[PDB]
Amino acid sequence: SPTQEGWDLTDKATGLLELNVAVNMGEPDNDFFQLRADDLRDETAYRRRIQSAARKLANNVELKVANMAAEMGSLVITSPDAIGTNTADAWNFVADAEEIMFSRELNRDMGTSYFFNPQDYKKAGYDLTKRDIFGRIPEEAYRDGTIQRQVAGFDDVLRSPKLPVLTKSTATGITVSGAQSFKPVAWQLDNDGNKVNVDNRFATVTLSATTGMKRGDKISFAGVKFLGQMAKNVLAQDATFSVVRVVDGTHVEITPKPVALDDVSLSPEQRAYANVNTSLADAMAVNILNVKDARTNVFWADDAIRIVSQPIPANHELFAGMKTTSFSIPDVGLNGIFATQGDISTLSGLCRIALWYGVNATRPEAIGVGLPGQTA
Amino acid sequence: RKLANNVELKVANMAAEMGSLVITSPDAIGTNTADAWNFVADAEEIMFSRELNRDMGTSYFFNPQDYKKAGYDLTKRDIFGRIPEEAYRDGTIQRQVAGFDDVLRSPKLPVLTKSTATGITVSGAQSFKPVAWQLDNDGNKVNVDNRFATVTLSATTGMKR
Amino acid sequence: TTSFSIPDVGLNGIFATQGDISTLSGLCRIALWYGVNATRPEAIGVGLPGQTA
Amino acid sequence: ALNEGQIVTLAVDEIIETISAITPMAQKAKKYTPPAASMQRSSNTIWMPVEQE
Repeated sequence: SPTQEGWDLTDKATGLLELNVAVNMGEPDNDFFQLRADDLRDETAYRRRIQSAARKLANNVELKVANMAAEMGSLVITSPDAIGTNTADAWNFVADAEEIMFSRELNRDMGTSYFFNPQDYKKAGYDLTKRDIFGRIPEEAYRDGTIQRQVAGFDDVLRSPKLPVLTKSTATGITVSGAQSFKPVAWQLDNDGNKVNVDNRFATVTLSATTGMKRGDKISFAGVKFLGQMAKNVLAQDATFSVVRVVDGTHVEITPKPVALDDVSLSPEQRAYANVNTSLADAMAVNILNVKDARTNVFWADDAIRIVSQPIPANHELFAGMKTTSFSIPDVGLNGIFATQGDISTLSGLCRIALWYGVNATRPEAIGVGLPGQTA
Repeated sequence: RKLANNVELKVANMAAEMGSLVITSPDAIGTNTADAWNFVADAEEIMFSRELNRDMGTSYFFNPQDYKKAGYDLTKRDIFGRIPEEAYRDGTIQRQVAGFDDVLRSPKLPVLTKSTATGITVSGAQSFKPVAWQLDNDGNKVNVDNRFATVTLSATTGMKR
Repeated sequence: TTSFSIPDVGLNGIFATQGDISTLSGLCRIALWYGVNATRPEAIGVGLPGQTA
Repeated sequence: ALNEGQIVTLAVDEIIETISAITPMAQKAKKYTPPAASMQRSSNTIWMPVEQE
């Protein structure tokens, strides 16, 4: 909500603005093979393939979660040098993440989790064991490879094997094209005058060029700083955005919508949602934050990513010919369908394991990525 | 919630603007071996030496950044006892540092911008008297604020509140 | 008008509402009145790290 | 396929809860309320005696 000052607020009442976010679903993920009847005399390959299918589907879910988190994570913590260069740079790096989460006034009530890749986790362990092995913490980092399960202010510090590598961006000299302002809207009018909901997350930016840009690129703008999300106080950290989609040669979609404080075209209830100090100017430079190809660290508030799933009603009577059952995906807590069907003409059968779900980043501003060793 | 945050922001701004006791260091808080403690302890010692009353308690407020650097000071140390390992596992640098009763980080602390004043000199030999009131114009006794003093200088260029 | 309590601080305000019959529209106002005062500025301090210029 | 009437779903009770803020300094600060009637006829000002020396 906004605030005025003083007495005599006549003709200064505001309205009510309620922003909203949509969660959608992807395409079903399948394992699908076929076998002729002569191949079923020995069924060991068939059973082993079914089990491999279960494992692969589960790990695909995990990979999708990791990739969505790394691509959509707006909070970018960078360091010009690798972990291990200094006596507490791993603690410094996690504490940078925690400090940006705190200063932004992001909600962390459900908990915070920090995911290292194995290399950076090993470098944190190296930092711990370069000290005196006296102590529970260095002793566990020596006898085991583990840094403590809580580090800096994070309630969960893990090691993720599937954290993607963020390839370096090749974009150079990118600038905005004309002043652009982005307004918080609950809905907007299409043709026929229907009210259509608007996703508050993304924003489309016209740039001078979008040549070397890709999904997951981390960028910032020259002079644009974060705000405390309630106090609206300017932060020392440049506002960071992740590229969601390169839609043209001159348009890019970025996952936190930049609402500027100094924008005079906003209503007070629109300005109440500001997250950056100033709007995007005409010739303002675009900073490229993934300057060196590196493997990522991901941290979020726990509610930021969700998996939405839908059943596949293949057990309906309308599918009489094919034989369907329930297929349990081992670890990720998802359920799929297992269907089989044979053809008399070719004496061959089909086996389809179908899983339908969708990974959603509800708070991409509460998802962060950490890039160490970002030099040149 | 917004009204609460506004009053907090105002309190922080007034406290930063009105602070008479100034503890400056040539270097940042993360550079030397125990300089965050030294920084808090300088504050505590100037309060003690001046014999200021602090019966209601004392409080130190850090930046999130300066709090992080104090934690880094506690964490870059080779030996891990209760305090360094709490600074590692948590961000905390203990609620009591030096002689202060409460030490904690405040998100809404402002930035103090450098002044461009250079070569400022005092124009006349000026003295100030403790007065409860002074006569003005009409001869009315009007109360005098014991805090503020107005000083003539060579120039106020570059000087701000 | 009713009393409005601001959370986590020792401050109370007012909550006011008023209707308009011509427009069938209301007005809602939350007013908070306060002042921040430093009664002992000699007992308030500032720490300024890295003053090297 | 199946051309039927569409709906739009809003999970109203499922708010996202994006912000968390804390107020240390105003919590630690003293809070004074003078008499209101005397405050009005002043410029909202009260004078406070300092400890004598």
